[PDB]
Amino acid sequence: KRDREVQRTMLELLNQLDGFQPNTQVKVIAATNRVDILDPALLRSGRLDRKIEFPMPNEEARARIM
Amino acid sequence: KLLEHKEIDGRLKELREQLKELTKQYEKSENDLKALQSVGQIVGEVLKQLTEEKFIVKATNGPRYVVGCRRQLDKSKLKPGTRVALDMTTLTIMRYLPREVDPLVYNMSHEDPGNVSYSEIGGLSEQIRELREVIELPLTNPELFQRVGIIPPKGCLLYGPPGTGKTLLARAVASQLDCNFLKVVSSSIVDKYIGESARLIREMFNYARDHQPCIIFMDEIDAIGGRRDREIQRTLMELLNQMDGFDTLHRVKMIMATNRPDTLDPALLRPGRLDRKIHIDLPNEQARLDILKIHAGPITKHGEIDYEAIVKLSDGFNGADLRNVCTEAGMFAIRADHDFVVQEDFMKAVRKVADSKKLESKLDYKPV
Ligand SMILES: Nc1ncnc2c1ncn2[C@@H]1O[C@H](COP(=O)(O)OP(=O)(O)OP(=O)(O)O)[C@@H](O)[C@H]1O
Ligand SMILES: [Mg+2]
Repeated sequence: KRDREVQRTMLELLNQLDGFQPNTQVKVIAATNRVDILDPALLRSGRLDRKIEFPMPNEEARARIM
Repeated sequence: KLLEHKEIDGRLKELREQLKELTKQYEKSENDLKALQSVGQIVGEVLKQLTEEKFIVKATNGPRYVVGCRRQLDKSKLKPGTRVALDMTTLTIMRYLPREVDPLVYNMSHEDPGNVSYSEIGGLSEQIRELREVIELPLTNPELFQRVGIIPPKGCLLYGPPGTGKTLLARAVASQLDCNFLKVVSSSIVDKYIGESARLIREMFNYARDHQPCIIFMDEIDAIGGRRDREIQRTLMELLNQMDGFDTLHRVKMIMATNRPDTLDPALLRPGRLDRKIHIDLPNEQARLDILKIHAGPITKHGEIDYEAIVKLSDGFNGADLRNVCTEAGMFAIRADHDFVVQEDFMKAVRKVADSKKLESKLDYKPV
């Protein structure tokens, strides 16, 4: 969230994905561990429509993993 | 007897048609071989004329020379700032070209903005009216402005929370006005070459002046309009100077869009550059209902839809949030293999997008 160049890059990512005729047939998948860091810019519902939480694996989930 | 005559006559006609085609490719071959003999000419902008014959030309990014007009070209039209072509042997001026488009600027003009109308955008009637009064009326109807004497506002900047529709509003204005529209992400104008961004924006404004009635739109202006890395400030100075160059007659207008208006340098915030400010706040209750109706219009629902209960639950939602609500209702339907959508899908979608907004730890946002 708000160097200066990293900001520029992420602004470019924001508008090549949400503004002025996006989509056609390009789908993006985003992965991170620090969602609290990103807050206002990317996490907009228009930009990343789905927010899929990966929980601490469950008992049966842990057994399946092993 | 007529069958043999028809055979030979049709063969003759086909042979002559193929011969016309063959002569056509022969002429094409001669034309492109004659073209092959052609030699390119060095382009460059011009400077002070010393006499009626000797001029100063700044050959592209290369060095400047003292050259002359060929023999027949005009002399009065060659003023400092005319794109001219130069021979690569004696460097004289021939075929002075009109001006360069800077093909990037070609891309930012002929880029599809969508078929969005004022109907598709909802909840910002005040903002739509203000923007159309600031950018549409001065353009389409100038005579009011010149007779009355009002200097039309040079441009307007749009600020608000993410997903409120500033970019959508700009798209609608672009799509509905039959004009020349310019849109470019600010981050893209910055280039790693020395001073390339200032020349970029200079050429953009030159194209806008050339191609009136022209409209230039800025999205995420805070990329370069931020408070005072070096090239950002150098190009911001060029932005201020160039858009201070707007003469009253010009039918060109400015729209800047941003999500953090505070970071913007107060230099633009001064009157005389960026006078009218428009706030697109989070959609209100009736605004949320209108946006929801617009987005859920084309979907194939069955039965009554209680938009009012949704708007009751959808506190703090933005337009993109409501679009996500519609999408997630559709996805609940698609997973449940319903050819239609029901109120329960919308309910589930509202709750899901609410949990998504829980992630949206949006920091409080403050105007300019
Ligand atoms: N009032 C509204 N009516 C209809 N749709 C809306 C409204 N507000 C937002 N939307 C939708 O939400 C999304 C927001 O996209 P958009 O880029 O226009 O948002 P924004 O708030 O202008 O953001 P930014 O300035 O970061 O580009 C779009 O898909 C748009 O259709
Ligand atoms: Mg925007």
